[PDB]
Formats: sequence, C-alpha cells, structure tokens
Amino acid sequence: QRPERIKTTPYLEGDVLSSDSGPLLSVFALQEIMQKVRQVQADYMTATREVDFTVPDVQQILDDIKALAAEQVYKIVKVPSTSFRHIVTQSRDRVLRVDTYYEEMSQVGDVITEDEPEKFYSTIIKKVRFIRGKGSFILHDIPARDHRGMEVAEPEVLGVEFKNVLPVLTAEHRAMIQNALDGSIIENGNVATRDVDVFIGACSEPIYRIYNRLQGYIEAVQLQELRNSIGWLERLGQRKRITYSQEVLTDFRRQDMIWVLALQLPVNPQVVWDVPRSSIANLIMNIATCLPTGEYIAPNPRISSITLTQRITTTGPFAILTGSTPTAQQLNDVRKIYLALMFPGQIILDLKIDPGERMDPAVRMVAGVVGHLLFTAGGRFTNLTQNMARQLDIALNDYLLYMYNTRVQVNYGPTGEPLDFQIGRNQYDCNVFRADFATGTGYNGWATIDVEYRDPAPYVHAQRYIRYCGIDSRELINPTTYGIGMTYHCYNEMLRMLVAAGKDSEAAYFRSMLPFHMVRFARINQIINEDLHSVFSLPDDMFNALLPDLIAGAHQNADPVVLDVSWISLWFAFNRSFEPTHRNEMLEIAPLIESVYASELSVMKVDMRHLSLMQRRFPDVLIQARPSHFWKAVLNDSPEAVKAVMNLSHSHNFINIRDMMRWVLLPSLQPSLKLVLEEEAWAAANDFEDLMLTDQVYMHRDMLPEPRLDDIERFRQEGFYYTNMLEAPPEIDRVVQYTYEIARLQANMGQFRAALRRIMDDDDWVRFGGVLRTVRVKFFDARPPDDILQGLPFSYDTIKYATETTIFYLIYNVEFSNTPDSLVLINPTYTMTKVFINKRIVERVRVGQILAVLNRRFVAYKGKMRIMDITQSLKMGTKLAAPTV
Amino acid sequence: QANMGQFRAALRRIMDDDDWVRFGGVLRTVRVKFFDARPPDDILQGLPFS
Amino acid sequence: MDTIAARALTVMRACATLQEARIVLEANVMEILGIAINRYNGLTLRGVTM
Amino acid sequence: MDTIAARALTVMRACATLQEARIVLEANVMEILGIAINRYNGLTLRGVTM
Amino acid sequence: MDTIAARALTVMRACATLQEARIVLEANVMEILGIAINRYNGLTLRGVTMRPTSLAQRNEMFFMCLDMMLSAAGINVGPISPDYTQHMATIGVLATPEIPFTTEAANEIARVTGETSTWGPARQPYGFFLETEETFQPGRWFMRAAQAAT
Amino acid sequence: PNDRDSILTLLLLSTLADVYTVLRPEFAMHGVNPMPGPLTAAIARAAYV
Amino acid sequence: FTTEAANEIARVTGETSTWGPARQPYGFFLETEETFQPGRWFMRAAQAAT
Amino acid sequence: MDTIAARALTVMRACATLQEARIVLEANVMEILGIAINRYNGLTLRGVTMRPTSLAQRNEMFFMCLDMMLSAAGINVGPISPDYTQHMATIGVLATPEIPFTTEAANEIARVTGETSTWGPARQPYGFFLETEETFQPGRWFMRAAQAATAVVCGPDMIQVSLNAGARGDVQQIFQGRNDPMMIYLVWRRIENFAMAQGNSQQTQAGVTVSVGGVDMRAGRIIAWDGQAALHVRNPTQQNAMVQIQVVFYISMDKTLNQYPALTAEIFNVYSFRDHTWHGLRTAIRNRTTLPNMLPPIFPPNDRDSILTLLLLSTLADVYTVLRPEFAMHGVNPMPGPLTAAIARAAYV
Amino acid sequence: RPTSLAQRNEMFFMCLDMMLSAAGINVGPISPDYTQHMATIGVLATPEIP
Repeated sequence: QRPERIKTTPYLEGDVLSSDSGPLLSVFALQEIMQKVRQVQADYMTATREVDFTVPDVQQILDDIKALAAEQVYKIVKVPSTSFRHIVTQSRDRVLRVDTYYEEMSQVGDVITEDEPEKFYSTIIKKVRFIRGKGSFILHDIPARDHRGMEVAEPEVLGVEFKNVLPVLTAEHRAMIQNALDGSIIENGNVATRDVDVFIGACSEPIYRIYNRLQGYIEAVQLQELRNSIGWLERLGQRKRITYSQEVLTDFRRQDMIWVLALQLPVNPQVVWDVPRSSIANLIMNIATCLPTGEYIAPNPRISSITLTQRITTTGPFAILTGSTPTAQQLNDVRKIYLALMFPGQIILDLKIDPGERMDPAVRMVAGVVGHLLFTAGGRFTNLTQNMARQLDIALNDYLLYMYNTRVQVNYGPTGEPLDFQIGRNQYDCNVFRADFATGTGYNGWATIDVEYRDPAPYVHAQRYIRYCGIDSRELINPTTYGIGMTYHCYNEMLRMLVAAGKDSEAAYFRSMLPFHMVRFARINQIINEDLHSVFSLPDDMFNALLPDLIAGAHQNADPVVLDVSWISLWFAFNRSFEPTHRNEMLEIAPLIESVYASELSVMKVDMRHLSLMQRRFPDVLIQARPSHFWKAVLNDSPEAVKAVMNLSHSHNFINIRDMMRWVLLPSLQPSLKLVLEEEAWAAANDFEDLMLTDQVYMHRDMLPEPRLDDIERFRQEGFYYTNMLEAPPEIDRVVQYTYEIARLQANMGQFRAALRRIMDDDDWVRFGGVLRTVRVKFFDARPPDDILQGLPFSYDTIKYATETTIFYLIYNVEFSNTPDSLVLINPTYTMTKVFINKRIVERVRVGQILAVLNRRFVAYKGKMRIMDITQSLKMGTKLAAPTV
Repeated sequence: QANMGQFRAALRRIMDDDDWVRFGGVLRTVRVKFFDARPPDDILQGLPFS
Repeated sequence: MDTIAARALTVMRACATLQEARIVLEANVMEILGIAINRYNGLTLRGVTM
Repeated sequence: MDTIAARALTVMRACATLQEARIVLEANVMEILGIAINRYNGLTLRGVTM
Repeated sequence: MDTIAARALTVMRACATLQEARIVLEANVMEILGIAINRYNGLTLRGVTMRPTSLAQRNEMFFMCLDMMLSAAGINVGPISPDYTQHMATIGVLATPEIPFTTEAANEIARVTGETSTWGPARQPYGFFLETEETFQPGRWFMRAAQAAT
Repeated sequence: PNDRDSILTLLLLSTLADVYTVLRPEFAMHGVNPMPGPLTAAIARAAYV
Repeated sequence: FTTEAANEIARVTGETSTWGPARQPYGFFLETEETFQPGRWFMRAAQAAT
Repeated sequence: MDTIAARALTVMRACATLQEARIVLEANVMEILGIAINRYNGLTLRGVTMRPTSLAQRNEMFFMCLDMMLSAAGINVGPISPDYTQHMATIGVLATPEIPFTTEAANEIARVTGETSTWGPARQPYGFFLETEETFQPGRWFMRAAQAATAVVCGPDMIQVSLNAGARGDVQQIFQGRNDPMMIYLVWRRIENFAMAQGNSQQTQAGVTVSVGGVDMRAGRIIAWDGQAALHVRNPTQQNAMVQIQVVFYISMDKTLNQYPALTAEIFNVYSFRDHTWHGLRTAIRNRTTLPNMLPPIFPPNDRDSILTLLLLSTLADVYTVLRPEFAMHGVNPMPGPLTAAIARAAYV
Repeated sequence: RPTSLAQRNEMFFMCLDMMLSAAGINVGPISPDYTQHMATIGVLATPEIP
C-alpha cells in the first residue's frame, strides 16, 4: 500500500506543516510570475503594448482538452449527399446536369479582395475544412431492395436528383433509366454474413477522395496500432511505478466491432517543444499534470532538545527556530524554493527585499549555511542566480567571521573577495566555499554526480535522471551504506569548516539533521525523474544548455524563471521535507491529453504552412500580406483549449513574425486521424478551381445568340442555353494579358477604358491574371440583368480589380406563337465577361445518359455492425495479455 | 491462452488427458473438513482459479 | 492499361514491406494497402489482412 | 544548382503521372503541380492546367 | 535482421534529401527521420539536428549514418579517427520496431536477401576456355598420333 | 561476390557515399593526410597505393 | 522535389566531380597499327625473346 | 553486440538452472528469465513458460535458447526441422537494453572479444621441425661435401650437427625460414657415441662449445634463444664430434587452445554425441560455420565468431542436457536402444 | 553509469588503484594522467564492501 512510505523509525515521523498538489502549484507558479511583471512595469517607467497578465484556470483548460478526445471527425450516414442534380430545359430529349459540389463550394467563404488578406486566408481554410467535412462518410446500413434474385441499392443511396426529369420522359427513356436503377446491384448480394455492401452510386470527385482516404485509415489502423500505443503506456507505467489492475487487454475483436482509433500514443516530443515561447506554459503543464499531492513534514523535536530530567533539557543553538511562518507572504515563498529545485535549472532563485520588515541579522548566517547545503550551484545545472549566490557567500563569510565565543586564527587572503581567509587552528580554506558555477565548489554536489544518464527513457526528450547529492531513491527502499554515515561531500566539508572556525554546537545540529536532509532529497529525486517526467518535462539539450548559456547570457529560448525568495524561508525550507501522498488524478490520462495537444498543434502548422506559400503562389492577390495574418486566421478556426495552453505564458503578444515563420517551417509533426484527413482534403484543395476561384477571366464583346425559329418542335435541341463559361480558352496569341499593376496604371491615368474598348473593337481577348475572384453560377429563364450580361470584372468609382464574377447559363424558351425572325433585333445585345474552369460543372446531357454519373465505387458497413472509436481507452493503468515488444 | 480464447480449451484437453495441472507456486492456506455424505459442489468441483 | 499495371505493381511492391509481424509501416504503405485490400476483399470475397 | 535540376526533374516525373483522364492524382503530386503551374503561369502568363 | 538494414538504409537516403529542404514533400520520410533521430540521439546522447547547417552538425549526422551503416553491415571498424567513435548501441536503435522503412528500402533488401540466398541461370562474363594452360594456332592443322579426328 | 553481407555492404557504402557527398563532412582520420589543392586525376591516381 | 530526384542528382554530381577505377570497354591493344599472324613464329633480329 | 551474446548466454545458463522441479528459483534468476521470456513471447508469439514441465513446454524453452544462441552467433540454419522454425527477430529481443546479463556472462564474453581481437605469446603445440620433408638417422654422421660443420634434422624437435676436428661454424639458418617464432628454448647435448659413415662407433670429446650471440652456453641447460642471435658451434677437439640441439618448445603469436580458459573441454562438449537429435542438430549448425561439422578442428580457431559460436553451442548443449527436449530433424533417425559407444562411433560419418 | 571517456578512464583508474593495492604494488610515476592513491587499500579493507 505504502511502498517506500514505510516509516521504520520515529526519526522520520514528524509533524505536518502544509500540503500542495499539481493544480495548486501550477496556478501559484503563474500567479507569482504575473505579479512579478506588474509590480515592475507598474512600478517603473514602462513603455510597451498593454497586456493583461491574467492567471487562467488550469483545471478547466485541462478538462476541456480531455473533452476533445470525444469529438470525432467521421460522420456516419445511411445515404451519401446528392452530388448531382438535373435542371430541365424546354427540350424533352436533353437536360443539363450540375455537380452540386461546385455550387456549394461557390458560396463557402467571403468574396475575395486584394484589400483584406486576412479575409482571404480564412476564406480558404473554411473552404478546405468544408471539403474535409463533406468527405468524412461511413455509410452504415443502406436501403437494400430485393429484385429478381438480386439485392440492389435504392435510388436514394445513389448520387442523383432525377425525379425532375421523369415526367418528361419518353416511354423508351423511362425504361432505360429504370434498368440502370435496378441495374446497380449490391455486388456480393446473395451471401449473408457479408459485413459490407458494395454498390455503384455517383459522387463528386474531391469528396470521393476524402471518403476513400478515410475508409483506408479505418481498415489499416487496427489492433496492432492500438497494441503498440498501449504497450508504450504499459512501459511508462513501470517507469512511474504504477499500481496495476488485475485485468488484461484481450485483443479479441468482436465481429460487430470495427474500431476507430484517432491518435497514436508514442507522442513526438518535438511538436510540443517546437511551439515558440512555450517553455513556461510547458513547464506549468508538467506541474499541473504530473506533480503529485503531498505534505511537508517537520523533523523530530527530539533531534534538537532532549530531556534528561524534568529540570534538565538540551537547547538547540537555534532557538530562533520557533518562528511561526512569516505568513503565506513567505510560506508561499518556501513553496517557491521547493518547486524551484524540483525543476532543475528551469526555475532560478533570487533574494527579494522589502525594505520594511526588520529581521535579526542572524537569519542571514543560518541562511548562508543552509543555502550552501540545500541548493545546487553545481557545475552540472544550477539552482540560483549569480548574484543570489554571492549574497549567500557574503552571508556565510560575514558569519564564519562572527565569533560569539573565543576567536580563532583567521588568516586572510590577498583578495578582498569574501571567503579568502583560513579560519581554524588547522587553517582550512574557506575559499573552497566560494562560488564557481563551472565547478559548484561551494554549494551542493560539488564533488558529486547529479545528472545520471542511464537506461533508455520512456519519454526520449529527457533520458537524464537527477540524483541530488548522489542519493538514488533506492537507498530508501533498501539502504546503501548504514545510517551513521550518509554524508555527501559538501555537507561534510561544511561541518569541518563550522568546527574549525566558529563552533561545534551548531555543527552538531547539522550533523544530526543530515539524514532528514538527505531523505527529503531522495524523495525529491524520486518525484523528479520518476513521478513527473512528461512531454513537458524538457529535453536534455536545453537542460545542459542552461548553465553555460546563463553564464554567457546567451538568449536561451527557455529563459529560466527567476523567483524571488526571503532570507527566512531558507530556514523553513530546510526544516520541512515534503513527503508525497497521492499521485494527481491527471497522471493516468496525461499521455492522452498530450497526444491531443500535439496532434491538434501540428494540424495548425500544416494549414499555416500552405498558407504562407499562398503569397508566392499569387503575389498580386495579397500584396499587403504578413504571416501573422494567416497564422491568426488559422488560430481562429482551431480549438480554444489548445490555444490557451499556448497562451498560458501570454506568448501570443510577443511571438514575432520571424518566430512564427520558423515554427511553420519546422518539420516535426504528430499524426492523427484529423491530420491525415486535413492534409488529404488540403491536397485536393491545391487545384483552386476545386475551390471555385480562377485566374481565367476574360472579356470579349459578344452577341446574344438570337436564332431563327423555323421548326419550334426542333427546339427540343439543347434549349439553346448560352453561358459565359468557355468550352475552352481562346488561342493564347489572340489574348492581351493584363496585370494588376498594368491595369492600375492605365486606369489612374484614365486610359484604361479607351485601351479596353480598342481591344474589344478589334475582336480581341483580354485576360485579367494575377487575381483570383470568387466565382458564382446562376441560371436564367430569360434576359438577365444588364449588370450581369454587361457586367465587368472590376469597379470604376482608381481601378479596383477582382470582384465576383458570375457565370450564368441562359436558357432559351419559346412558344408556338413565335415567328422565325421574331427573335431578331435591329441591334445586337452584348456580353463581355467570360470565364474558364476546365471542370465539368454544368454539362449538356442526353437523357438516357443521365444515369451515367454512377461510376464511383462505394463500400458500406452492413447494418449488423457497430462502429466504435477506441480512442479514449488510452489510460495508463491498462495492461495487455499479449506483452508486445 | 485466454488472449487467444484458448484458455478453457487448453485446460479441458489437459484434464481429458488425465494429466494434472498446478497453478502458481504460492503457499495457500489449508482447510480441513469432514463429511458424512456427498459434500457441496463448492468443495468437489471448486476450481483453484477464477 | 498502363495504369492497371502501375497499380498492380505498386500494391505488390508495398506487400513486399511486410517482413515482420509487429513492425510499423510507412503511412504511404498503409494508405495503399488499406484502400486496395478493402476493394479487393470487397469484390474478391477472400480474407486478406494488412 | 543540384536542387534546381532535381526540381525540374520532379516536375516532369510528376507530369508523367497523367495517363488516364479521370484518375485521382497522387496527393503528393498535386502539391507539386499546384505550386509549379501557379509560379510558372505567373511568369509565363500562359494557362497550364493540372 | 534485414529489417534493420532497410531502416538504416532508409535513414541515409533520407539524410541525402537535406541539400536544402525548406518544407519536405515526402511526409513519409519525415515521420521516420524524426523518429529515428530521436531514438538515436536518446541512446547516443549526441545532438543530431533535423536541419544541419554548421558543419559540426553535418558531421554529427554523417557519423550517425556511418554508425547505422556499420551496425547494419555488422562491422566494427575500431579506432580509425580521433573525431569519430563508433557506438555499438546503434544496433539497439535499429532493432526497434518503432522505426519504419520505405517501400524502396524494403524491396531493395528483399532483392538482395532473395537472390543472394538462392541460385539462378546467368550469362557468364568470360570465354569458356579461359582457364586453359595450352592453346594452338588457329587454322593450323594438327592430328594427334593414332587419331582420325583431333 | 555471392554472399548477402558482401552485396549489402556495398549498397550501404554506395549510399553512405552519396550521403558523404551531399553533407560535405570534414574530419580527421588516422593515417590520412589531406591535400586541399582543387584535386586532379593525377592526385587521385596516387591515392590508390 | 522528391527524394528520388534528390538522390538521382546527388549521384550524378557525386561521381561526375571525381574519378574512379572501372573495367574498360575494349581490348587493350585496340589502338594498334600493326598485327602479326597468331601462332606464327617471329624473331626480331638480335633477340632471343620477341 | 557483445552485449547481445552476453544476454543470450545468461538466458541459456539460467535455463540450465531449471533442473527437475523440487527447485526454489534463485530470486535473481526469476527476474531475468521473466523479462526475457516475456519479451521473447512478445516477439515469438510462442508460449514459453518460466517453469516448464510437460515436454512441449520444455521444447518451447529450448527452442527459445536455440533461437537466441543462433542469433547471437549470427547463424541462419534454415529449414532443418518440421518441429522447429527459426525466428530472425530473436536478434531484436537481444538488442533491447531491457534484458540484463550476469557478471559471469559479461566477463566470459569480454575475455573472448578481448583476446580474439589482438595477439599474444603462446607455447606452441607441436615440435619445431614438424613440417619438414626430409629427416636423417639420429646419431649417424653426415657431412655435406665441402663443409666443416653440417647441421641437419633428425626428428620433429631434433637437429644434430656434424663437426670435423678443429671445425666451427654458425647454425641458426637451419631454424630460420618457418615464419615467426618469438623465442625458441634450446638444450644441446654431446652425442658421446655416434655412428660413422661406415658404421663404426665414434666418441665426441669433452671440449666442444656452443655459443649464442657470442656468449658460451652449457650443455643440458635451457636457453632463451631469440632466433636471430648467432648460434655458433666450435670443435677445438682433435676428433670428430656430433652434438644434438633440441627445441624443447617455442612461443609464437599463433592462437593455441589456451587462448580462452579450458576451451578444450568446451569443444569436447560441443563435439560430444549425446544422442542423434543433438548430434544432427550440432552438425547442421556448424555447417553454416567455418568449423568442422563433427570432428575437432586440427588448428585452434582465431576469430571472435568461431570461439564465440563454440561457447554458445557448448552451453546450449548443457541446456539440451537439462531440458531433455524431444523433436525431429530432416535426415535424422533416432535409434531408441539404450545407446552404446558403438552406436555413437557409427554416427560420425 | 559512464558515457564520456574521462568517466571511463576514471573508473579504469579505480580498478587499477585497487588491482595494485590488492597485489601490494606501488608502480610509482608511470603516467602524467594517472596517480595511484594509497588510500585505495583503506577502501578495500572496509567490511561493508562485498
């Protein structure tokens, strides 16, 4: 029940002081850092954009992320979206099909303008997103009808709207189509068992693409993937010494259940640490997730004073140690200390001075010593600030030199620098307890190894595992070398000095305290490299970089947080030990949360990536650009929780254009179902015509086709539709190419019209390249609005490019009262704008040809089966019966 | 074995083979009872596992 | 027809990636065999496993 | 300079993928042709399609 | 075992794609490269960068490929440089099923192990009577004693 | 050669060779003395014992 | 650009920029002006080995 | 790489501990096997017990050791049995740092790799002049035409010089030629009674001296001869003389059977018969190696792989002994009879 | 847990120190890098060491 918590002797059983937890400290941390800044900026002359350093709710943000595992991308339907529609002309032999997709796509984002680039970006995203959504199909349970020994699909599961047409059909055409309908069968049909139904139904290409990629995933990603990921946790379980269940995972898959895993477990360390200015946020996350709950223990009162007689008792040299904790004002100030060493060189310590509260200078002595044997300024990593250390050496020095008893021989050194002397009747340098950061000669692990790389780590950012004073937690489980001598070098030398110089009376206190001290440290180690190494842990790279970079004052992206303490607190921190109680509940689900974060993260990166290229793809569309724009629009359409994790440190108001560019260009990604879909849908997006915005926009003075009506019944022709959408572009040599700039200039000079007119008169063409334009498709029964026929691809109020560009389809309808020439006018009606897409949006069809659309594959899970997403079953305490590698 | 839905099957075959099986290697407390007639199925067919 | 051959080729080439049982495959492979095996097992009615 | 050649190469090898009419382009390919044609047509002013 | 080779191979061919990457195209590769480099850097304790630029970084990455290449070949070169040292641990990095390999690498190996393990008919390179000690003048008659056909 | 290890080794080296090319590694090697002058067929001929 | 294209160029640039040993194409004494009948005795004046 | 072998060794040595149930496992052992067996089963998908008993349970465990042993040796035996199949993946289990190994195994390997990778001085096995085509009768006079002193071979480690009265000369050249001896240990004696060209007895008078590198050396004493120094023999006596110089033994940097502690016994153990199953197995395994499939190599191997393979096979032999596995092999036909030296003899080709 | 080299040497030096103290040897100044600590004997005399 209590593995190492087993208290053998009363010596460890002290009183209870306070207690902390993950969510407790995580908040406190932020708070302290935020006060820091206000208190300085608000205090001194400050000049910068205003930021509201708020301490957000860590729990609720976390809980919101855990809520994401639920949100599924795939959507289960029983019938596919329409895809195709038929619009009837006066004709009875011909109709026109429309690819619904294109219409919907037509009206997705806002109109495109060279003015708002941000508008543009989101407009694209929305469009891409649209595709991805329109593609996440499943097709469970289909309307299988029986017909002549075969099971066929009901016209509802196909991809067409033809009901409109039916009434105008020739007995012949009707029949043909009927056969086509009961034509598409369920392939396997007569088999029972089955599991899946295969039919033929029609579908818009881009959408199909997604459906397929998805379908593949769900069939590729099964047991094994799941198996691995769980095994990973199963492995991390051992590193964190998890209490295990009596259950096991049978890789038994029911014939009903098709699994849908959305996130794999071994998470890519980098995606988390790639996020610019993450350091703080990450750290806090590390706390809030992995930092367990525990209580601070006091030593035994018997360690100092002991009763010999009702009248005779010993007195500890530090009677001052009866001071009741300097409010939370300083109690919290102790929490800083603990938390600081619990996070290697990630958090540094510094003095802090309220010119008020008058303390007895003795506090400095004690703290001078204490600081030296409880903080690690070891040349491996360091806990304290450069000046912080000096003050402790001066505290030490000042006090080695304060002799309340008979004075000893102090043989000073040539340097005025503190600790040059050699107090002791046997000399002994005090120069040793100086303060070299590259050596760590004064404070902790001065002659010790505290960074022990060893064993392959379940995480991989950090393979290191910290040994404060070279005490492995194991020494608790089973001792290493007696109880008499536990002494590590420094604490030992400290004693020797205290003796030689001042006095034993105090050195005795520390002598007896020693075990309590090391125990506290052993536990600390355990907690660090065992209980809390998560993704947010921090790579050894940056760790090792900290110390030297601190000395040179580089620009460590992971600038350590400098916390300010209180002289008093050291005493208090020294006399409290912290003993963990329960591991925070967040722990067992931690990895999952991590996966969610990381994967959602990468997805954004992907989006942003392609958007940066946009500027280079069509430099004319977005002149006024800036990366912040897209990354802002991306951040916009992505999940709050994630964004908040990034903004814990309030980084968003600091990340410079360059910083973000680097992150986009960084190439570490975390795969997820969402990821692959987004990327795939994203890929199809590269077409642009599939987005409904083209460069192919021309002008060419054209007559409105006024035909001769000699055989009205012969207008069963294609009802003579018109349309400005070009069958194919004009001969490239006959086209005058125009640029944003060219048009702009000519217009500003007031020559644009003239030139344009001339071109029109010469029966030549003119293309307006560079800009995209949203394209819309409208259909008409008769003579549409002039602002449409003679509509132009720009405003004239300076020449404003782009605009909407309407592709119309004018259907000619006529009654028997129409004279052959009745359609002619003394003067022609002109149409200028024309567009080209090389995508069969609206197409003239026969009638019997209507059903040709079918084409597409289609696999639909039989009604019998149950699709379940095994994504939230990634808890840590789950063991499998089939061990895996 | 149970992971392959072979556990029960395996045991059955071993029993059918007259061969003996012995789970664990743990100590287990021993109880001693006397009966005047046909004991409870719990005692007769009580399996040393779950 | 060229396309047909290119596909058949691509598939086989990808099947050649299955040297072991547990090993993780390159996403490309998964995508290929995923779709392939689906439509294959679909019209084939046989039971091929990734 | 190697990069330059490799690019031009990749593009051609990519254009080579266009056999049948209705075939869905390899995801990877479209990312290429998309960028290419956009940039090219940008300089050329011609109208090349994917 | 072959799998190990495929892996190492994949890695190298992949490292040979950073002449200047600027957003790689082959997502496959990246996923693998990242994985590999992390695993490597973890057991190696070295600092291989995804995008080398300095030289020391380039050497580092090279050394890695070298390490893997050697481990894959089952070769222990010993002290051959003051700058490079071979880490045997490298084998333990390629043994991890965590690391994927390209279809290319897979087939490349499959061919090698395939034919290398069996035999097959092949046009030989040199003349049939190449390993002969004695030769005669062409076109010149010669009838060995007692024979009617020589 | 006719054994796996042979063929394989060659392939790995051939590839590692290209990796060497692209990376332009620079380092020492016991018993090797670099001559930085541009390099010619002559200088190379010499290197082959 | 694809890895395929990268390696392709990398190889070209690699080998092209340096030299290496290779089995030459033709017979050694191909660029000879005079040839003597094979198997025919020929001793140049003042020589015991010709 | 050595680590891999150390593991595979530890595992086998551990399995050998599993004698016949009545055992309380050495706590340490349990831990190791468990980790290994676990990982192995996770890659083999086979059902290996930590405490086998049935037979099929035992076979499985043996098979495991086999798979590991082969993988550690880098051997691919191929289709040799219907009951067993080699899983190449066994290497990946052994490469995982998660499996420990004994200090015993670690040193055992370290020694093999250590010595195998370098050279050293070692007392050679046979007589110096063993690889000689010609030999002369011992004690018989023989003077090559025009020579005053004629040294010649009379045995494997024996030479005798024929000196005329008052004659002298260097002899070292008869020794030199045989590639590389580091220090030859000599001892010369006077042939007090030798045969003459005709057959009559002849005496060698006291006074004949032998000096190496100049310094004069006694008869019947061992001499640290560097093989390079001048081996000078003088005959100040007024009669014919004949002295025998004996190469008691010499040292060279060639690998002997003492390169690795009691290697001999191991080899014996490897080549030993046991039964047809073991025999045939061990045979089939070495067929993949440079080692003689069933007869002790004449010349002690000198490469890591060879020595290693032997050790592994030797241990795997003991495993076979404790486990008593029973399975088939292509071409092996088990004779159930009690087994005699006779039946064994016949098995070796 | 060694990794660098100096960490390895450091350990070897320890083994050397002991190896010598055990054999009752004092090799003296034989290296500028290594220095034999006679104190090593005091370590090996510690009953705590197994």
